[PDB]
Amino acid sequence: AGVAAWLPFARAAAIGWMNKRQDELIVLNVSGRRFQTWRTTLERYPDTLLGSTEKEFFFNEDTKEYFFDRDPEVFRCVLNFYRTGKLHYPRYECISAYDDELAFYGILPEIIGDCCYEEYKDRK
Amino acid sequence: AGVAAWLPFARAAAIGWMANCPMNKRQDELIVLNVSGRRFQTWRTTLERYPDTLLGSTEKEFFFNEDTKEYFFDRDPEVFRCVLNFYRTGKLHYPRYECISAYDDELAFYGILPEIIGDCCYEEYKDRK
Amino acid sequence: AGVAAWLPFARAAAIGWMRQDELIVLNVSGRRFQTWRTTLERYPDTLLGSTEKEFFFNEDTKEYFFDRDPEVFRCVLNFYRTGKLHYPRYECISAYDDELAFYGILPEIIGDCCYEEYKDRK
Amino acid sequence: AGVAAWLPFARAAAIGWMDKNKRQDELIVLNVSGRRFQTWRTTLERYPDTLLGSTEKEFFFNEDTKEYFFDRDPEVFRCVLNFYRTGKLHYPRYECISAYDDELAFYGILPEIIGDCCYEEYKDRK
Amino acid sequence: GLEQLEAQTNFTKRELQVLYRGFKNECPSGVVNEDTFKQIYAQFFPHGDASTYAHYLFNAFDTTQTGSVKFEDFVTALSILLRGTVHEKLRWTFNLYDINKDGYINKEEMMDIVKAIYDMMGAYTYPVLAEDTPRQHVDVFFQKMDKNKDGIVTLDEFLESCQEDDNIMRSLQL
Amino acid sequence: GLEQLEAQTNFTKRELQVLYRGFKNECPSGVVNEDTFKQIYAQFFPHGDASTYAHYLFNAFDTTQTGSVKFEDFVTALSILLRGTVHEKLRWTFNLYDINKDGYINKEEMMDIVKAIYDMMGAYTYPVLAEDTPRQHVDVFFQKMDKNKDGIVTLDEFLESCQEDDNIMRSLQLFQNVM
Amino acid sequence: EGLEQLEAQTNFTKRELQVLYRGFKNECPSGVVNEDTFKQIYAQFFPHGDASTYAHYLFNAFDTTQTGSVKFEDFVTALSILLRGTVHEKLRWTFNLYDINKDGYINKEEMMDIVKAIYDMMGALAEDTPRQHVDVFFQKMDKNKDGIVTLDEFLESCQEDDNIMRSLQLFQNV
Amino acid sequence: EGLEQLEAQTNFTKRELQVLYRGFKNECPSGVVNEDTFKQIYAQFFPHGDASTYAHYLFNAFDTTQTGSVKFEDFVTALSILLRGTVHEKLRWTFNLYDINKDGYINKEEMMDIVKAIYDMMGAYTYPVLAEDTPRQHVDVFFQKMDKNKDGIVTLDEFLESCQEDDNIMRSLQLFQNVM
Ligand SMILES: [Ca+2]
Ligand SMILES: [Ca+2]
Ligand SMILES: [Ca+2]
Ligand SMILES: [Ca+2]
Ligand SMILES: [Ca+2]
Ligand SMILES: [Ca+2]
Ligand SMILES: [Ca+2]
Ligand SMILES: [Ca+2]
Ligand code: NA
Ligand code: NA
Ligand code: NA
Ligand code: NA
Ligand SMILES: [Zn+2]
Ligand SMILES: [Zn+2]
Ligand SMILES: [Zn+2]
Ligand SMILES: [Zn+2]
Repeated sequence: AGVAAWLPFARAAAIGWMNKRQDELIVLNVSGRRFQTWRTTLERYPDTLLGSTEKEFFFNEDTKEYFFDRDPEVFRCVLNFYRTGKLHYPRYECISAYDDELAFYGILPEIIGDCCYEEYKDRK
Repeated sequence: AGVAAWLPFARAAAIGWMANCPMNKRQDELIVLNVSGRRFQTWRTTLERYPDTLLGSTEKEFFFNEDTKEYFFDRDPEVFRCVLNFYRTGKLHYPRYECISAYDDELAFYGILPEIIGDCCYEEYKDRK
Repeated sequence: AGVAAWLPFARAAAIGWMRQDELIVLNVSGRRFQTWRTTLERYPDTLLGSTEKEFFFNEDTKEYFFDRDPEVFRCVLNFYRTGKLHYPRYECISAYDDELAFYGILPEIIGDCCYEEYKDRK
Repeated sequence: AGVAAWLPFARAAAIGWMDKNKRQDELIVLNVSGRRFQTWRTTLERYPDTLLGSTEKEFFFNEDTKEYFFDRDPEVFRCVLNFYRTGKLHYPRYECISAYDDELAFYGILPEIIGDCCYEEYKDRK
Repeated sequence: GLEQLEAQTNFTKRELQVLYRGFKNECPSGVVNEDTFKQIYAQFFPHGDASTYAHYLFNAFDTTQTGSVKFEDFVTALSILLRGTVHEKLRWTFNLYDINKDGYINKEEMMDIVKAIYDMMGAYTYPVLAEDTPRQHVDVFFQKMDKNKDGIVTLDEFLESCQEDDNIMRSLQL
Repeated sequence: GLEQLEAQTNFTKRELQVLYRGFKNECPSGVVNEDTFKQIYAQFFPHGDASTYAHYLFNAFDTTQTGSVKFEDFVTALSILLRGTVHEKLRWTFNLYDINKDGYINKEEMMDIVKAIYDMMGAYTYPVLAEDTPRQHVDVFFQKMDKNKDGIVTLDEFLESCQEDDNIMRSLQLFQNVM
Repeated sequence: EGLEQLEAQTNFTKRELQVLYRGFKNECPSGVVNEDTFKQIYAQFFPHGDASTYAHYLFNAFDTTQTGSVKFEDFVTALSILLRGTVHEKLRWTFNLYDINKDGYINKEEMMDIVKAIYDMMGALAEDTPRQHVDVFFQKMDKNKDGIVTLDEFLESCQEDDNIMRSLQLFQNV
Repeated sequence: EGLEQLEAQTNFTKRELQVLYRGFKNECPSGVVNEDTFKQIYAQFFPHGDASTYAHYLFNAFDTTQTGSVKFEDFVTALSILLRGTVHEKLRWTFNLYDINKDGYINKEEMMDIVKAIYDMMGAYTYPVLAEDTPRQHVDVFFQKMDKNKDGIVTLDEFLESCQEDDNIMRSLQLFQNVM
């Protein structure tokens, strides 16, 4: 996302041989809980529901926000996966409860990091 | 809820013959469920899915606030997640952290029967009740 | 609270011989909790149930504000709701005793369901 | 923070031998991925030289929304804020170790300022 | 349903809600059987026993005869007792006293009621001051309610008898 | 893409959304294979079996022939069935009946369809062990659809045959509203 | 504790009293301050000093209610006096702190205790004698030289002092 | 890390500096960038290339404070120069990067290092990029068109005046970048 801002240090070392797109916070209404994140944060994994174009089907013209009638809790993880690279398994939620959800948002079962794919094994 | 939109593919295959049960409509609003503070939101239809349970039914009319223009429940907002989520996916899940008693109490209130719990959780609902 | 409304069925059987309610708003670190005033009145002589909470009322914001953890507060509010105080089988013991001491709730008014688990990890 | 208000009971016992006035208190609003956390400014000031306690947070203030916004996980943030509140930093005996170390590193809190209650469980699953 | 109840009882929607929230808390059940009924009075009085009265209160309802008492029964009952005509309020008491539902109150069953309340309320069925015997309490009732002296009190006997009573009428309105 | 679908079908953006939310729930997958197709009708009727019909419904699509049915197929299908011209709605039904895709419907494959729907609904459930056999039902169809009596019903035969039918026609127009 | 009483019966506004209460409620959630909390509440006051002994003198400078422990209301009156009260009141308050055994008399014996107790709290930076500090006090406070300083002697003595009067008036916001 | 200083002492607005800080704070929460982070921060830059060696040259192009590690304030001045500074400033900045051993002189020896270090960062072999232009026949074009008097040594003034003469190396430099 903000790695773009490091490239000019590269471009600098070429010299001698060899607007932008302003950012918004977008508002993800989830059964009530109003989640907020930087547009870029979502763009990080395009070709997954939020990262992609698909979410346009959940945008409300009036409320001026994306709304999903899904569980707000699991959505924490999904969002947090866009944030740190890692998708974590909440060692409390039911396996089935949260696979269902991963299948919806377009995230694959075991992009789960090493910390949690351990516990994702021992109770699935 | 959105299964209604698949029935015309069935109704299509009748044309040319045809008892039967492959027969404007009504609206759709999001309704607002205020629960101790946490303002839950869901599609009206989502609730209508299991009528004869508190929210699914007419009973909830007793919890509607004319002014605030919302349903308000002075219950625990957490367990309410499961109750709402049961209307959403078919499955009622047992949160493997909450106290059994804490959440039966609540199921009894909203009109949901103890073990409509799916196979995933009626396992854990057993081993600590 | 609403038991008063059952009494006339008693007073009825004597015959022949012998002001309103608000929801109050509990701002907790941000999370705006809401409950019926009566709900709190149920255990007076505990912070919320009592007069003490007047010290946490904000004239402007027009609400009670507590710079405490919003999570544990769930249980405390829920104790006013159903009679039972539950121990969240995830939170740290110390984390939540600290809080019980603040709101004026005694360590083991905990129901039989949870005073089991409150034992085995304290 | 409010220990200053006990110092005159000391100063009183001297009698017989032996920003000057420009800071009020505000609640500040910490927007975290949505969940709007609220705390007393002083509460944060309690550990300066950690992101919120310090000047660093100025980089996360929004002029318009008039609040600090963090695109971090709102849940772990509870602990981080709660650490400023009671002295103690607790390990939520449910969250993933990694998930929450990552977060501690961001906010400038050291791994084991964890109290005795939780540095027990922080051991047995790290 | 709420707007029916508004129409078919003396309560406003506002009122009916508070009543419902009252009810829904005394049993989440939604259906009150006798056991809930009993323990709902366990509070009513500190160290007294309202077990036996609960029973009489219970089959004072079951007017629908559907095994248990639903909320709608509860609010009509209350609508009568708090707002109804004197006649209605009085007939309601009469049906409570007439345990076996036959429109006749006899010494036999009035004793039951008075004992059943004494038990609830905690009072002795044998005090220092003798005038308090609930035998000596049914007696005052009948000798000042049973008009002809046939030892049997009918609804009309009970109705007309209470209208004559200047206080068991003010007791019955404000 | 949403604003294409709005242009290239009879639905408004609003409607398409509802439809998408409908679809995305019946399979998060986004791709409907036959198995999802089958169990998506498991609900349709209580104790009936729509297994065999699911198959006919499935390769009534695969019009793209990409192994599976994507949402855009599903919404065109519906745009035709709920909003399209009589001709369009009719041609759609014809293609469903013409199992082996050759523009001809024969007694052989009409039997399949009728049995496949009977199965879905439940001839023996609690009505009575077949109202009429699927046989005496194909026969009424052909004897009142196959114009010249060559035992083979073509699209034009089926089209012109249904326009003549006052009621098959009203059933086909009555304005459905997704929403 | 009740807030609008305190507002009336002390020199603080509701606003102020709240800040004070939130101050108090954090130094002990308890709500009740015993001597041990009292001691450790000064553990911070100074880095590596010991206010253990002073805590004790501070404690039974309260217990004015004599209810075993010091409630918040005591704490705010104390402060209302110390930050806002009349010179007389602020002075009388100090006198009561110095008069350890509550008899209205301060003698060399107990003044030494106080000074040592504060020196301990502070740096147990220093050259001023311990004894040679009570002496300066008495020789410039005990008017007639009977070695005993009374309230009136202490009062009139401080009013004369053209800086111990500025020590007292100058300073108060909560 | 004071924000309103940075606003004054760089070419960025408070708004921009914030975006930059959030950028930085994410590529290392650390707050302090050592060479290893530096390296793996470019691991992304290109798919299957190796920017290991270039990371090193980039690193001790900073350490201008010489405090062992590079703090954010260094990072933003650098950027302030590279995206907003004068041609001279931008140019001097590049020169210091090329002058590996800090002596104000660039020789064939160390220019080779740089060009190899960048080629590595991309694909002068990385299967498909299959490059052919040597790292040698590239330094040579540089010197033969930068080292004015042909003494095989290029100085700052030689490099400055040489690039101003170059119409294209000039409008590249200036084209207004956008940190936002
Ligand atoms: Ca009878
Ligand atoms: Ca009679
Ligand atoms: Ca054919
Ligand atoms: Ca033919
Ligand atoms: Ca003395
Ligand atoms: Ca004297
Ligand atoms: Ca050199
Ligand atoms: Ca040269
Ligand atoms: Na009415
Ligand atoms: Na259209
Ligand atoms: Na005052
Ligand atoms: Na500037
Ligand atoms: Zn993890
Ligand atoms: Zn489950
Ligand atoms: Zn429990
Ligand atoms: Zn802990």
